[PDB]
Amino acid sequence: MISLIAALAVDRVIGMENAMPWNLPADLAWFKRNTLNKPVIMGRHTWESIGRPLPGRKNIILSSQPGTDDRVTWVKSVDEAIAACGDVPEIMVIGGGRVYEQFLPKAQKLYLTHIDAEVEGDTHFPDYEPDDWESVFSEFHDADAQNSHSYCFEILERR
Ligand SMILES: NC(=O)c1ccc[n+]([C@@H]2O[C@H](COP(=O)([O-])OP(=O)(O)OC[C@H]3O[C@@H](n4cnc5c(N)ncnc54)[C@H](OP(=O)(O)O)[C@@H]3O)[C@@H](O)[C@H]2O)c1
Ligand SMILES: Nc1nc(=O)c2nc(CNc3ccc(C(=O)N[C@@H](CCC(=O)O)C(=O)O)cc3)cnc2[nH]1
Ligand SMILES: [Mn+2]
Ligand SMILES: [Mn+2]
Ligand SMILES: [Mn+2]
Repeated sequence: MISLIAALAVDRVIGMENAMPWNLPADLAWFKRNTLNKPVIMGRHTWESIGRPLPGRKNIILSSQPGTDDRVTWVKSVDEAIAACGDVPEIMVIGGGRVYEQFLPKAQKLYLTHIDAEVEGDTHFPDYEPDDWESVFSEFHDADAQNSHSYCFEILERR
């Protein structure tokens, strides 16, 4: 099973100048809980944005060019990325925009955080078709001293 996990600001913005400009510790904790002990697939730009391997997860990087770091696994196509995960129950695709586009048709589950924040970005989560997806979990949180915007954790499953 393939799942996508992402945090979206207003208008499905997910990034700006290869960075995420907000800081929402509660959402990063949600990301860690839902990805720990699973393989994570990311594109090369997202690998550069994170800047280090994510511990406790098999890190698989998509790139058309040879890898430059043997602490992670480098693959050259979607099918190779999936194969490199082995026989696991759930593969987590962690972006970015181009990678989300390619894996969305193959995904059964979306873990989405909706952040009530406006930021002028250059990368968006794919337009998906709402009729294809059922909301099975949602949890709203107001802003607090640690998290400066309100946010909503949602899990969608393909109908
Ligand atoms: N808010 C969130 O949830 C979230 C999550 C992830 C990322 N982001 C943000 O998203 C942005 C990065 O997204 P992005 O769309 O620019 O890039 P990306 O999807 O992270 O990376 C794209 C790169 O991945 C490689 N790639 C993708 N598909 C491939 C394929 N089928 N075969 C081989 N290589 C493939 C290519 O690398 P080569 O050029 O080396 O061939 C391509 O240039 C950043 O702003 C980051 O902060 C946000
Ligand atoms: N909901 C969601 N939020 C995100 O921030 C997110 N980020 C990415 C890509 N970028 C990043 C950037 C940093 C870390 C990171 O530092 N993660 C630590 C945080 C642990 C914690 O804060 O408790 C990790 O071990 O996962 C992960 C992904 C992909 N999907 C996402 N999905
Ligand atoms: Mn092929
Ligand atoms: Mn197999
Ligand atoms: Mn806000």
